[PDB]
Amino acid sequence: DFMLIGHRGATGYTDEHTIKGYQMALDKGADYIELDLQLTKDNKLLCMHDSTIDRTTTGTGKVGDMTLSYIQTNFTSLNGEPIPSLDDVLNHFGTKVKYYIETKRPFDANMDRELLTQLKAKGLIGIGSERFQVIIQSFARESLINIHNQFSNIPLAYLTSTFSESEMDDCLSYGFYAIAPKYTTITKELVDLAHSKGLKVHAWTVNTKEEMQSLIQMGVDGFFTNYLDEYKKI
Ligand SMILES: O=P(O)(O)OC[C@H](O)CO
Ligand SMILES: [Ca+2]
Repeated sequence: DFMLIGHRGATGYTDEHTIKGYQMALDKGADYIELDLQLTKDNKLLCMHDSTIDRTTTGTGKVGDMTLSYIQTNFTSLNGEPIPSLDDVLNHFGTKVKYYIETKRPFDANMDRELLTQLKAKGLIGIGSERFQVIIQSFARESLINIHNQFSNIPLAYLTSTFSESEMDDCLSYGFYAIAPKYTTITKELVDLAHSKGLKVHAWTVNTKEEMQSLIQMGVDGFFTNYLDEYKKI
Protein backbone atom coordinates (compact mmCIF):
# COMPACT_ATOMS: atom_id res chain seq x y z
CA ASP A 1 0.00 0.00 0.00
CA PHE A 2 3.16 2.25 0.01
CA MET A 3 5.69 2.87 -2.80
CA LEU A 4 9.36 3.65 -1.89
CA ILE A 5 11.03 5.21 -5.01
CA GLY A 6 14.84 5.37 -5.41
CA HIS A 7 15.37 8.94 -6.71
CA ARG A 8 17.77 8.65 -9.72
CA GLY A 9 18.69 5.27 -8.12
CA ALA A 10 20.61 5.67 -4.79
CA THR A 11 21.71 9.33 -5.22
CA GLY A 12 22.58 9.91 -1.49
CA TYR A 13 25.14 7.02 -1.57
CA THR A 14 26.45 6.82 -5.20
CA ASP A 15 26.35 8.61 -8.61
CA GLU A 16 22.81 9.38 -9.89
CA HIS A 17 21.51 7.50 -13.00
CA THR A 18 24.06 4.65 -13.10
CA ILE A 19 23.19 0.92 -13.30
CA LYS A 20 25.34 0.48 -10.11
CA GLY A 21 23.10 3.15 -8.47
CA TYR A 22 19.84 1.51 -9.68
CA GLN A 23 21.07 -1.86 -8.30
CA MET A 24 22.05 -0.20 -4.96
CA ALA A 25 18.50 1.30 -4.74
CA LEU A 26 16.99 -2.22 -5.12
CA ASP A 27 19.53 -3.58 -2.54
CA LYS A 28 18.46 -0.81 -0.06
CA GLY A 29 14.73 -1.76 -0.43
CA ALA A 30 13.39 0.57 -3.19
CA ASP A 31 10.10 -0.68 -4.79
CA TYR A 32 10.89 1.39 -7.94
CA ILE A 33 14.07 2.68 -9.62
CA GLU A 34 13.53 6.24 -10.94
CA LEU A 35 14.89 7.19 -14.42
CA ASP A 36 14.97 10.75 -15.87
CA LEU A 37 15.28 10.60 -19.70
CA GLN A 38 16.84 13.11 -22.17
CA LEU A 39 16.66 12.73 -25.99
CA THR A 40 20.00 12.41 -27.89
CA LYS A 41 20.68 13.92 -31.36
CA ASP A 42 19.83 10.45 -32.89
CA ASN A 43 16.51 10.16 -30.91
CA LYS A 44 17.81 7.67 -28.27
CA LEU A 45 17.00 8.09 -24.54
CA LEU A 46 19.81 8.78 -22.04
CA CYS A 47 19.42 8.38 -18.24
CA MET A 48 20.21 12.03 -17.36
CA HIS A 49 18.41 14.59 -15.14
CA ASP A 50 19.80 17.84 -16.67
CA SER A 51 19.48 18.96 -20.35
CA THR A 52 23.36 19.01 -20.31
CA ILE A 53 25.87 16.33 -19.15
CA ASP A 54 28.18 18.99 -17.52
CA ARG A 55 27.14 18.49 -13.83
CA THR A 56 27.28 14.65 -13.52
CA THR A 57 29.72 13.41 -16.25
CA THR A 58 33.33 13.85 -17.45
CA GLY A 59 31.81 15.59 -20.56
CA THR A 60 29.92 18.82 -21.42
CA GLY A 61 27.13 19.80 -23.82
CA LYS A 62 23.37 19.45 -24.42
CA VAL A 63 22.24 15.77 -24.67
CA GLY A 64 20.18 16.81 -27.75
CA ASP A 65 23.39 17.98 -29.56
CA MET A 66 25.28 14.62 -29.31
CA THR A 67 24.58 11.05 -30.51
CA LEU A 68 24.15 8.35 -27.84
CA SER A 69 27.34 6.71 -29.25
CA TYR A 70 29.41 9.94 -28.91
CA ILE A 71 28.27 10.37 -25.25
CA GLN A 72 28.79 6.71 -24.19
CA THR A 73 32.17 6.28 -26.01
CA ASN A 74 33.78 9.58 -24.79
CA PHE A 75 32.41 10.21 -21.24
CA THR A 76 31.59 8.47 -17.93
CA SER A 77 29.66 9.39 -14.78
CA LEU A 78 31.69 11.48 -12.24
CA ASN A 79 33.08 8.35 -10.48
CA GLY A 80 33.72 6.36 -13.71
CA GLU A 81 30.51 4.28 -14.19
CA PRO A 82 29.11 4.20 -17.75
CA ILE A 83 26.29 6.68 -18.63
CA PRO A 84 23.39 4.28 -19.35
CA SER A 85 20.76 4.56 -22.12
CA LEU A 86 17.15 3.49 -21.43
CA ASP A 87 18.00 0.41 -23.60
CA ASP A 88 21.00 -0.45 -21.31
CA VAL A 89 18.83 -0.28 -18.13
CA LEU A 90 15.92 -2.37 -19.59
CA ASN A 91 18.46 -4.91 -21.04
CA HIS A 92 20.15 -5.16 -17.58
CA PHE A 93 17.07 -5.48 -15.27
CA GLY A 94 14.36 -6.60 -17.78
CA THR A 95 11.08 -7.60 -16.04
CA LYS A 96 12.83 -8.23 -12.62
CA VAL A 97 12.34 -4.60 -11.36
CA LYS A 98 9.71 -1.81 -11.37
CA TYR A 99 10.46 1.46 -13.22
CA TYR A 100 9.31 5.05 -12.45
CA ILE A 101 10.28 6.93 -15.65
CA GLU A 102 10.24 10.73 -16.27
CA THR A 103 10.09 12.33 -19.75
CA LYS A 104 12.14 15.53 -19.21
CA ARG A 105 11.17 18.81 -20.94
CA PRO A 106 10.88 20.10 -23.50
CA PHE A 107 7.96 17.86 -24.62
CA ASP A 108 9.02 15.88 -27.74
CA ALA A 109 6.79 13.27 -29.50
CA ASN A 110 10.09 11.50 -30.53
CA MET A 111 10.97 10.96 -26.81
CA ASP A 112 7.47 9.53 -26.05
CA ARG A 113 7.68 7.25 -29.17
CA GLU A 114 11.23 5.99 -28.30
CA LEU A 115 10.21 5.38 -24.62
CA LEU A 116 7.14 3.30 -25.66
CA THR A 117 9.23 1.45 -28.33
CA GLN A 118 11.90 0.37 -25.77
CA LEU A 119 9.33 -0.62 -23.08
CA LYS A 120 7.23 -2.62 -25.60
CA ALA A 121 10.41 -4.48 -26.83
CA LYS A 122 10.84 -5.86 -23.22
CA GLY A 123 7.10 -6.65 -22.75
CA LEU A 124 6.98 -4.04 -19.91
CA ILE A 125 3.84 -2.37 -21.43
CA GLY A 126 1.02 -3.68 -23.68
CA ILE A 127 -0.26 -7.31 -23.75
CA GLY A 128 0.76 -9.54 -20.77
CA SER A 129 2.52 -6.65 -18.91
CA GLU A 130 1.97 -6.21 -15.13
CA ARG A 131 0.05 -3.02 -14.26
CA PHE A 132 2.37 -0.92 -12.01
CA GLN A 133 5.61 -2.52 -13.35
CA VAL A 134 6.07 0.85 -15.19
CA ILE A 135 4.80 4.28 -14.04
CA ILE A 136 5.50 7.24 -16.39
CA GLN A 137 5.80 10.75 -14.84
CA SER A 138 6.27 14.23 -16.36
CA PHE A 139 5.98 17.98 -15.69
CA ALA A 140 4.90 18.09 -19.40
CA ARG A 141 1.10 17.39 -19.49
CA GLU A 142 1.57 17.10 -23.33
CA SER A 143 3.90 14.06 -22.87
CA LEU A 144 1.44 12.28 -20.49
CA ILE A 145 -1.58 12.94 -22.78
CA ASN A 146 0.35 11.72 -25.89
CA ILE A 147 1.41 8.51 -24.04
CA HIS A 148 -2.16 8.00 -22.63
CA ASN A 149 -3.53 8.25 -26.25
CA GLN A 150 -1.17 5.38 -27.36
CA PHE A 151 -1.02 3.08 -24.24
CA SER A 152 -4.10 3.96 -22.12
CA ASN A 153 -3.32 1.35 -19.36
CA ILE A 154 0.12 2.74 -18.31
CA PRO A 155 -0.29 4.49 -14.91
CA LEU A 156 0.70 8.17 -15.34
CA ALA A 157 1.91 10.59 -12.62
CA TYR A 158 1.68 14.41 -13.09
CA LEU A 159 4.72 16.18 -11.53
CA THR A 160 4.02 19.55 -9.86
CA SER A 161 5.80 22.01 -7.50
CA THR A 162 2.32 23.05 -6.17
CA PHE A 163 -0.64 21.01 -4.83
CA SER A 164 -4.02 22.62 -5.72
CA GLU A 165 -7.54 21.22 -6.29
CA SER A 166 -7.39 22.57 -9.94
CA GLU A 167 -4.30 20.33 -10.62
CA MET A 168 -6.09 17.30 -9.06
CA ASP A 169 -9.15 17.95 -11.31
CA ASP A 170 -6.85 18.10 -14.42
CA CYS A 171 -5.27 14.73 -13.34
CA LEU A 172 -8.85 13.20 -13.25
CA SER A 173 -9.85 14.77 -16.62
CA TYR A 174 -6.80 13.25 -18.41
CA GLY A 175 -7.00 9.81 -16.68
CA PHE A 176 -3.76 10.14 -14.63
CA TYR A 177 -3.17 7.61 -11.78
CA ALA A 178 -1.15 9.89 -9.46
CA ILE A 179 -0.30 13.50 -8.67
CA ALA A 180 3.38 13.82 -7.66
CA PRO A 181 3.81 17.10 -5.71
CA LYS A 182 6.93 18.65 -4.13
CA TYR A 183 6.69 17.20 -0.58
CA THR A 184 6.77 20.63 1.23
CA THR A 185 3.39 21.59 -0.44
CA ILE A 186 1.55 18.52 0.98
CA THR A 187 -1.02 18.65 3.83
CA LYS A 188 -3.25 15.81 5.13
CA GLU A 189 -6.34 17.86 4.00
CA LEU A 190 -4.94 18.02 0.41
CA VAL A 191 -4.00 14.27 0.41
CA ASP A 192 -7.55 13.40 1.66
CA LEU A 193 -9.03 15.59 -1.16
CA ALA A 194 -6.74 13.85 -3.76
CA HIS A 195 -7.82 10.39 -2.41
CA SER A 196 -11.55 11.44 -2.51
CA LYS A 197 -10.97 12.15 -6.28
CA GLY A 198 -9.37 8.66 -6.74
CA LEU A 199 -5.75 9.98 -7.17
CA LYS A 200 -2.60 8.56 -5.54
CA VAL A 201 -0.05 11.06 -4.08
CA HIS A 202 3.72 10.45 -4.64
CA ALA A 203 5.81 13.10 -2.79
CA TRP A 204 9.35 14.22 -3.87
CA THR A 205 12.14 14.47 -2.81
CA VAL A 206 12.21 13.61 0.94
CA ASN A 207 15.64 12.93 2.54
CA THR A 208 15.11 12.83 6.38
CA LYS A 209 13.32 10.29 8.64
CA GLU A 210 11.38 13.17 10.37
CA GLU A 211 9.98 14.45 7.03
CA MET A 212 9.24 10.83 5.90
CA GLN A 213 7.24 10.29 9.14
CA SER A 214 5.22 13.53 8.51
CA LEU A 215 4.33 12.47 4.90
CA ILE A 216 3.28 8.94 6.06
CA GLN A 217 1.03 10.58 8.76
CA MET A 218 -0.53 12.74 5.96
CA GLY A 219 -1.37 9.45 4.09
CA VAL A 220 0.89 9.82 0.98
CA ASP A 221 0.92 6.64 -1.18
CA GLY A 222 4.67 6.83 -1.88
CA PHE A 223 7.70 9.13 -1.99
CA PHE A 224 11.01 9.60 -3.82
CA THR A 225 14.14 9.70 -1.60
CA ASN A 226 17.94 10.05 -2.02
CA TYR A 227 18.45 8.16 1.33
CA LEU A 228 16.66 4.78 1.26
CA ASP A 229 18.41 3.68 4.54
CA GLU A 230 16.54 6.51 6.43
CA TYR A 231 13.18 4.74 5.64
CA LYS A 232 14.38 1.70 7.75
CA LYS A 233 14.84 4.12 10.77
CA ILE A 234 11.15 5.33 10.79
O1 LIG B 1 14.47 15.62 -9.22
P1 LIG B 1 13.60 16.23 -10.30
O2 LIG B 1 14.07 17.62 -10.70
O3 LIG B 1 13.39 15.31 -11.51
O4 LIG B 1 12.16 16.54 -9.63
C1 LIG B 1 11.07 15.61 -9.73
C2 LIG B 1 11.30 14.37 -8.88
O5 LIG B 1 12.56 13.79 -9.21
C3 LIG B 1 10.25 13.33 -9.14
O6 LIG B 1 10.34 12.93 -10.50
CA1 LIG C 1 12.68 13.05 -11.61
